[PDB]
Amino acid sequence: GPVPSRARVYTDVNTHRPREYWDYESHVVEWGNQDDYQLVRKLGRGKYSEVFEAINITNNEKVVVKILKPVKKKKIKREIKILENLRGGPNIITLADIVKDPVSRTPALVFEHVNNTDFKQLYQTLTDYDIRFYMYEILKALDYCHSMGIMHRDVKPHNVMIDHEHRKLRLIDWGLAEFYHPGQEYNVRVASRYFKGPELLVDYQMYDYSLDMWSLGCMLASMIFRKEPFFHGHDNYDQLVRIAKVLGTEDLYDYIDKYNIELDPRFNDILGRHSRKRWERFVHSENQHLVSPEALDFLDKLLRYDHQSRLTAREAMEHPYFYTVVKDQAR
Ligand SMILES: O=C(O)c1ccc(-c2oc3c(Cl)cc(Cl)cc3c(=O)c2O)cc1
Ligand SMILES: [Cl-]
Ligand SMILES: [Cl-]
Ligand SMILES: [Cl-]
Ligand SMILES: [Cl-]
Ligand SMILES: [Cl-]
Repeated sequence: GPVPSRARVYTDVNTHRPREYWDYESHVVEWGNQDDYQLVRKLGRGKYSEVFEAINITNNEKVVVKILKPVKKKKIKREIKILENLRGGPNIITLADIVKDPVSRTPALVFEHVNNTDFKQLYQTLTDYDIRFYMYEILKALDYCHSMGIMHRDVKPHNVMIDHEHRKLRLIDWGLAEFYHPGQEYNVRVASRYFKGPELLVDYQMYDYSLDMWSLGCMLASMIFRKEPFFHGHDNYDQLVRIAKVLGTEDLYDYIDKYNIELDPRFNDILGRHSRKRWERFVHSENQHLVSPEALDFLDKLLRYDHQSRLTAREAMEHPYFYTVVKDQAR
């Protein structure tokens, strides 16, 4: 059958942790008091679901309340355990409390209050240095959660909040996150279509942290090329076709043969044969001040079919694309 795969880095982090760190089903959720918080107003209305600004009356502090949609108890405890494990990490949203409605028993997460200038307003006015800076901030969050044995599995602009005034960034929406365990098969119905890695589109279940690095590559390509989204597929099959129309089908079939991925029969005729299009083909005039040789080389090392060939978050942070960004943050 499929050839087994292991992550290149952070492979055994959860194995060296105590069991209670990652065994979220055995964790006992200690719910707080809902009456400690009063809702003030809706936040991100139209784009975000059940996100409220609230006041913690026990200390007169502003917080954010996220009322969760009805899902299984297993997924609730998983997200809570992951948020608590990552609390305090760089650029990770901070979980403040866990409350539940008395009568309806609806779960709700309480987060720290930060500013959010959504990408829809910044996608049109991001500088070349601003792209590098915020990419690096996302990489810090990804390296941390990967080093803590966590896959985010839903990296996309909607799940990244940017405080443009304070130059701050938070990775949010950890409802699809999971713990990485060597040899475990994972669900392929994760992330959004435009940011799904090829391992999800070919139903290879033994993926790892490198899935997040593909999604990040999709975000970078949309920013420096001014094409949102960069891989604009209309269904799951078309998503892999649009990727194949850029990376070529030669490396896709080598990827399929490397891990003995039994691709479905009709899907093989869908892909057909496509040559690899060089990254300079997507550059023109308006998106020209954002494309550099180091930007294309960095993007090329993220958008690889082979999940084991993509850069890790740490290797990405040391790419020359961030050379000046690294030295400027150190001051
Ligand atoms: O479930 C989650 O992972 C999650 C976590 C945090 C937030 C969150 O959203 C905000 C929005 Cl949409 C607008 C504004 Cl102006 C501020 C915030 C904010 O401070 C904040 O923490 C939303 C969802
Ligand atoms: Cl949402
Ligand atoms: Cl998005
Ligand atoms: Cl899973
Ligand atoms: Cl496309
Ligand atoms: Cl990594």
